[PDB]
Amino acid sequence: MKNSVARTQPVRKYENFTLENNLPLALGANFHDDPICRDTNRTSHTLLL
Amino acid sequence: REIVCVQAGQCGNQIGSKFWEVISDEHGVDPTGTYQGDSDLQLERINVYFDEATGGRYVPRSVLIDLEPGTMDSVRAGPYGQIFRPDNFIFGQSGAGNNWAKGHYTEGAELIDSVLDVCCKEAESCDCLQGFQICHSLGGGTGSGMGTLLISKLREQYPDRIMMTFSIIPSPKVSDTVVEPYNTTLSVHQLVENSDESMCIDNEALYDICFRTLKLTTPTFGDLNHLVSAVVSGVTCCLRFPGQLNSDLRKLAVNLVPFPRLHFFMMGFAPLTSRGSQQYRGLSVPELTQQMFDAKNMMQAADPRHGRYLTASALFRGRMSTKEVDEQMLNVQNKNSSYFIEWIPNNIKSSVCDIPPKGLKMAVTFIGNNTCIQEMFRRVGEQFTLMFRRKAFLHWYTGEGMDEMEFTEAESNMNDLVSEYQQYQDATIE
Amino acid sequence: HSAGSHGCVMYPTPKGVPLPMGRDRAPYTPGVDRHRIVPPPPEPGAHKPWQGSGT
Amino acid sequence: REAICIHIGQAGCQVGNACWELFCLEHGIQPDGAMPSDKTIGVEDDAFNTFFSETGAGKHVPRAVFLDLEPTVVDEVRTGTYRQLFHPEQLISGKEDAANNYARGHYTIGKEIVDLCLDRIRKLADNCTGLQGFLVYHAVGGGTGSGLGALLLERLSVDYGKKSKLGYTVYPSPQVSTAVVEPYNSVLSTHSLLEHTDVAAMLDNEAIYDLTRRNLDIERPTYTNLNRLIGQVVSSLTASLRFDGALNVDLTEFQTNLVPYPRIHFVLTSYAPVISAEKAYHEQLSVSEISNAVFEPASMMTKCDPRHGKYMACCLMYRGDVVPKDVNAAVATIKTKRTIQFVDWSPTGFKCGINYQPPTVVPGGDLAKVQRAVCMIANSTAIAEVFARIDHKFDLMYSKRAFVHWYVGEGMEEGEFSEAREDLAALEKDYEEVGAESADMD
Amino acid sequence: HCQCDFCNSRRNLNAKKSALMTTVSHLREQQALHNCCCQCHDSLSQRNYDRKPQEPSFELDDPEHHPNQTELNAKMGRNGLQHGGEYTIPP
Amino acid sequence: NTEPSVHPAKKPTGTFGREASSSVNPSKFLKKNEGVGTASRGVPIVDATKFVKAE
Amino acid sequence: TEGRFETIHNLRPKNWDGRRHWTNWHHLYDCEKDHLARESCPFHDLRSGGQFQ
Amino acid sequence: FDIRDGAYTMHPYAHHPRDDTATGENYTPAQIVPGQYTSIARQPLHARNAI
Amino acid sequence: GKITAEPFRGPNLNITQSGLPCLDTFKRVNMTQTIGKEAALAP
Ligand SMILES: Nc1nc2c(ncn2[C@@H]2O[C@H](COP(=O)(O)OP(=O)(O)OP(=O)(O)O)[C@@H](O)[C@H]2O)c(=O)[nH]1
Ligand SMILES: Nc1nc2c(ncn2[C@@H]2O[C@H](COP(=O)(O)OP(=O)(O)O)[C@@H](O)[C@H]2O)c(=O)[nH]1
Ligand SMILES: [Mg+2]
Ligand SMILES: [Zn+2]
Ligand SMILES: [Zn+2]
Repeated sequence: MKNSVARTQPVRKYENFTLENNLPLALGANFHDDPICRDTNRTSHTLLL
Repeated sequence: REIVCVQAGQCGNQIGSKFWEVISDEHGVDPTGTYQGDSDLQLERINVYFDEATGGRYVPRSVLIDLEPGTMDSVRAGPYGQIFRPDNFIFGQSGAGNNWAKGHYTEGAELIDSVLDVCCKEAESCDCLQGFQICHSLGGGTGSGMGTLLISKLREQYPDRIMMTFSIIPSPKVSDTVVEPYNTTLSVHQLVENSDESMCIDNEALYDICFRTLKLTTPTFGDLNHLVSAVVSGVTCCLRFPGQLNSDLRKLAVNLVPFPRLHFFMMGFAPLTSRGSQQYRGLSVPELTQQMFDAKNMMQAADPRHGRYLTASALFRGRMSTKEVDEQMLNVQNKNSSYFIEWIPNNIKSSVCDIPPKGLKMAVTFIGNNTCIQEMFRRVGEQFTLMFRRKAFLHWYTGEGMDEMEFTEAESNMNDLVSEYQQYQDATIE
Repeated sequence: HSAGSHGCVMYPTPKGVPLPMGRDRAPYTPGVDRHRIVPPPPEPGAHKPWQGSGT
Repeated sequence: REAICIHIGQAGCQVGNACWELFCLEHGIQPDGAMPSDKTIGVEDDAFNTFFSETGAGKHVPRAVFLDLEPTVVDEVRTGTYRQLFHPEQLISGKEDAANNYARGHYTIGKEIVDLCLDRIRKLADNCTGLQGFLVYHAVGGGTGSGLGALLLERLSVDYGKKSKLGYTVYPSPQVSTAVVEPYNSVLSTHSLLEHTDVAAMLDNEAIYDLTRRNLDIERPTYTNLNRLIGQVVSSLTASLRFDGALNVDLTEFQTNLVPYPRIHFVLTSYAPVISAEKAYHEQLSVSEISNAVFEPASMMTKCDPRHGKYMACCLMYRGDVVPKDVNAAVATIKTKRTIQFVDWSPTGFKCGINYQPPTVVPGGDLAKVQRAVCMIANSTAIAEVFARIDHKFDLMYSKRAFVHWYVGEGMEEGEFSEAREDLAALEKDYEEVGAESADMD
Repeated sequence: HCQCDFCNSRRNLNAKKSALMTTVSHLREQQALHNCCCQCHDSLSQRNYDRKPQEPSFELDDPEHHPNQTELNAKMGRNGLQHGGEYTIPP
Repeated sequence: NTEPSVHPAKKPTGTFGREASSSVNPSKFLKKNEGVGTASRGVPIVDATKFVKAE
Repeated sequence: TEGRFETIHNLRPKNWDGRRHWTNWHHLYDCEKDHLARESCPFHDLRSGGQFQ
Repeated sequence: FDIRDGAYTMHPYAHHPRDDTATGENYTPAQIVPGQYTSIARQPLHARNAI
Repeated sequence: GKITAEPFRGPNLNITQSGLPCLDTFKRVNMTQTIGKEAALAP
């Protein structure tokens, strides 16, 4: 990239994860893909940063 | 016995991220890559899908290819994305344009050498190599064109191994892309020559599974990709855990394919049932068999009642008796005898594996070779002929450089496939 | 009736006990084959079903 | 004074686990291979010698090889409870399976593994001084069991010559089935078993399931039950070598008494006091009652009915509390029955054996404990009916060449199907002809 | 299926009732489609009726997937091969 | 006199790769029944090598 | 079970009592009826108990 | 009860898992199924997990 | 079947994995390694 060199890959939350909450990865329980569970929707070129 | 995975295009990369989450969970791999499992049974077959890093860590044997990095950038930002090896991501600088000819001929030949270099680097490291596994959609652009290109190159370079594909195919009711018939026809033409076994899934069937069977209030693409990852990880379960009756990808192919062109299969997974209704009925081999043959649990829009089964396979996971399996498969074959091809004395293969997925007592995945797939190909050929007679969008493909004879060849090959299925459906001993 | 129905289940009769009957007028003799057919091998010029496409 | 066991593929290794569990527990060898003995020279036995040899450190090791093309089952043996019992060289495993193809096992893959097996068998046979046969366990329905079992029996028959080879074989059941291609593999297998075996015992899982439901009280049987029954039968037949008795029977006496003509070597097997604990309270178990039991078709371990044929020879092994006079009275009563028929050229139809050691009880087992038992192996023309059901399924599939391209691509001529099918037709006609009463001058 | 008289009568009644119901349903659907009952719409209605698909059946006697082998043997005359053969022992 | 295995231990191109970009031309498209000959398709690949099969 | 032997009605599949069978096709056995009746596993559950034959 | 998109639906106040059966013990998701990581040949009988 | 004639279960009966009838409960046989590699490496 040709932007400022101080930028770093951002931090994402992805709350309501079953594997982090002592629960099995059951069918129809993928809450971490629900857009309401994210904190931002901005796409960031992580493959270059 | 090592599998190499290839993920191509948007659909392939998205399904792959969920697949590698499911596999990492089943083997107890932390998202940092450290082994944290709780039984030796998890560790003793980790090599099948994972490569070994030095201290704790394991790295997953997968190649990701796309023409614009946006999907890859979404998966890398996900919660398990870090596990993937950086050198395994291959990308260009301009998109496929949803066009098969661009993906196959112009940007395809530009990228393909770096993909073949990565695939060879991964293949030649195995002590003994099992088949390749590829996920892509047939209706797209880079998925269809580069997936079939790469399949052709790997079949030239590795003709003695197995070639397996999981493929997404257009719904009968609503299109996601206008030019779907061309891309589908050309991809099926490539697959029927090159592939050994191909599985097909309709997004409409996953929507109906989620809304009707699981009664989910707000389903998301994570659920559809979890259903697909569940069946995909189930097919390989006998490769990587002990059992009373082991099975293998080659053994599945040998029992499923009567003749080499008839290698397109339907998929289903049985213990789908809503959390509210689970209390009313317990888990048992009759219950699994009943769900297994219920069309509600099958991942295509075509229904078995319009065709006949040539062959079928059932892979059972869990601790269970062989007597119940054998007597269930006999009773189902005898009671529904008109739907089974009569010149084969027994159409179903069974296999039994000890280790179920966490939190289910038992599960089965079902693979079926059924003639009702001919209705899909017939529909695609109809829509292709409608577009081609009128040159509806043909200038894009011809401007890239394709000869129209390619289109007539692909149409003729698919039409012969439909005829061959129809003839074997209505064959008789005499 | 010394041998019995040889394990076969016969439809009951109001009088007596029925006994199985052989083909035509031949005596009953299970376990012996009357007419065995071995089909011929295919001719060398026959088309192989896996050779090509089309019907 | 010794016998060597060869276990092939999945069924043969799993049946081997039950067999060696039983033989260990019956002799008293601990799972690590140790057994205390007497400290004074000359006061010691030898019965283990038939199945075990001791090392200079006093470990016992068994006269067996385990052969498989897939690793998983042998690695299960390697990680189980008996890890220290077996010598690691004996547990031989390849890389990849024969994928239900007899052709793949025979031509392509078994050809790589067969020389290691032959080298191990040679190393065993050199450490013997009165070898009197090979015992082979395999299923003919699967690819490696059929193809490598045939190839190995051919090589053994060339190298060892006159030494006897006795097979226990799991044949494809007449309506229970596990794989589509079972008829092709079983047909191609039977030609080799025809040329290269001295006595062949036939088993069907459907019969042992019926037997475990009817006699035992098991709602949900599994392969371990069937394998324990097979182990009991083998222990009964080999007990005559290992323990004191009134009438011993050497393995050559079986062949002399049971086999009338050199091709007529396929035999039926049954075992008498298969009974649950509840039944033991209400059932007497006299010699004549268990002798009457061995003749019921509900007792057989192969799905055939002997009333549709004629017996040529019977061999009755009694172990436990039996007196020869009671055996004679029982056999004379059986001979009196009119539902039991012998070919008119075989007037003296019976061989007897009497051994003093009663059958052993296994901690997890389902059989009751009993003071006496009888086991029978018998040759009968009814077996010709068993082959016909497999041949019909072969004709059904082969009329359309349903799967043949796998076999032709993996290296086999199409001609081999027709040859094998004609050989089974001739074997059926042999069993029809040998069983025909009397003759005529014209 | 069964060959009793009751089953045959029920099957015939089902056939007649199904034919009548299909006809009346098709006419109702066409009338709803056109919002007219004139004679000019009969040809297109007949064409649509011809174009309507039907579910398949595999118990028919035309491909004849379920042969009756004992009746066939009785009709042909396979009553036993006298004097034996190259594969059958003489009786 | 035989190779160690039915799978080829001898091969011209391995990890070095081959020039595949120059092999794709729009005027040399794939035709019917012109796929790669493979043992799963019924062609005896093993007969081309020097591996000695069991007699 | 539908198609049981303990009824006058015949709910078995078409031509089940005279189906193509190893006693009929390419063979000719006098005991064809007995073996046809025996190998009907889900239909003789009372006669045989829970047995295959 | 209501029909939406050609399928039946139930309000989740009358379609939910049971609130009873609280055993008062802590378990990982790998301990839900008894005999999760044991094979048939290792242990052919079925039993509750050891305390 | 009917369970009205079945004997009661005592409070001291072990119905968990430790009470399985197997080679462990048979106290005649010794499962402690005595000779071999495992006995050599044992503490
Ligand atoms: N009685 C009994 N039958 C078994 C057992 N294991 C497998 N079988 C049967 O044997 C047949 C399968 O043969 P396999 O032993 O699995 O074939 P294989 O030797 O592994 O050959 P490959 O599949 O090529 O590796 C089926 O009919 C099974 O029902 C067993 O432990 N006991
Ligand atoms: N099940 C599923 N289908 C998808 C997903 N992403 C795209 N699709 C479908 O795949 C087709 C589009 O192909 P696409 O992946 O965009 O082709 P590409 O542009 O070459 O990558 C459409 O039918 C989409 O509905 C996904 O994550 N899951
Ligand atoms: Mg196997
Ligand atoms: Zn009726
Ligand atoms: Zn009008």
